[PDB]
Amino acid sequence: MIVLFVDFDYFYAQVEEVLNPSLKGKPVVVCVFSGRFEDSGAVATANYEARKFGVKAGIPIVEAKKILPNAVYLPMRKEVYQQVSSRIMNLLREYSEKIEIASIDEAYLDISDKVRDYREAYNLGLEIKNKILEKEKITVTVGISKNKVFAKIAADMAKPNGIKVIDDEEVKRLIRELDIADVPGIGNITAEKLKKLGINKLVDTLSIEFDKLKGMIGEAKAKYLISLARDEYNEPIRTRVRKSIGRIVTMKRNSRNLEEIKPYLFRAIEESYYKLDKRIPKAIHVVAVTEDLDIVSRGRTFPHGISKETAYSESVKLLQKILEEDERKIRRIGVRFSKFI
DNA sequence: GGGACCCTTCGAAT
DNA sequence: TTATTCGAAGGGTCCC
Ligand SMILES: Cc1cn([C@@H]2C[C@H](O)[C@@H](COP(=O)(O)O)O2)c(=O)[nH]c1=O
Ligand SMILES: [Ca+2]
Ligand SMILES: [Ca+2]
Repeated sequence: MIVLFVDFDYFYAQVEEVLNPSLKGKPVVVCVFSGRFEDSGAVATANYEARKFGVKAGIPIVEAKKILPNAVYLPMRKEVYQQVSSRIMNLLREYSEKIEIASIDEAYLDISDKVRDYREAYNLGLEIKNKILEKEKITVTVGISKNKVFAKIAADMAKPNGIKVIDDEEVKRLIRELDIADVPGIGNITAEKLKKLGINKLVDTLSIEFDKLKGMIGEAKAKYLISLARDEYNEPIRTRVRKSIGRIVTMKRNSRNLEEIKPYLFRAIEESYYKLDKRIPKAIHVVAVTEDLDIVSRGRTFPHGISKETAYSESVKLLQKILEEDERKIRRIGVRFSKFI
């Protein structure tokens, strides 16, 4: 298998630059403003000129502004970035039948039947990069390797505006030398759990007792990391099918009053049904984020599709269950629909 | 013993 | 200290 992975560079911020070219060279911060106080909310992403100084995805807006008070702060315009993404994803379809769109700005292409070797793959990556640049003026990073995991690792290493092949012998080097925290799917909690077993590199997973590894991080993650360490990972590139669609909203103030929470929940349902389009869900979950930021959910699978009317009434039940079963005030209320017909 | 869901939480990715 | 989606962990049921 040959996998070519594309990751659009600092995506939301770059789309803003493309639509306002006077922003190029300046720090640009894309923000999710939450409307509870002046500048409440979080940074969705920032360009490399903002990241240079510590302003990055996930930090509070208030903190970003203490670091770079004079950077450009822009509200998130998801709909705009989605349309650009869709167009660039359509460009990528010209280069392979087998394309897995992992997210708004990530796509895996199985190019096994389009290129013979890693050189031809590299040239195809450049072609791809040149094509997106010419059509949309967007720079992307290409990672090329023997599976989806190392193709992604390749892009993580080359970004921004990069292109990198990790050949079969470099895969083997990285199994020993790559810090295991840089493996896709290993975040802070798993990385720390792996350190407390002395596992720093993929290769280290092959000497620990499986049950011990499985005990700490779970069966699937253990099996995942081990298959990688054995150089035996080769998950197929597959068309992703949306399996759920939902909407969650921050309320202006935290609360546990049904009547006060209702309109927010109902707006969330309305937005979700719009996004669902012609899809008909058999499952519904009401999701509450509590005042201390924990997530609590209650749901129900119906034997048949859920009409909006049924969603409205069923969601009130599930919300009451949350209020009943959890003493905490709710900060965020939401709904997710799944198990589509 | 294990299929076939189902429910809620956790952890990770964008 | 945002929003969105995914997959799996464990808890469970009921069922051959
Ligand atoms: C926190 C956060 C990150 N991202 C992504 C994931 C990475 O942190 C970062 C990668 O995208 P970027 O580097 O193209 O901006 O932004 C979002 O799209 N939304 C979010 O809310
Ligand atoms: Ca990106
Ligand atoms: Ca990591």
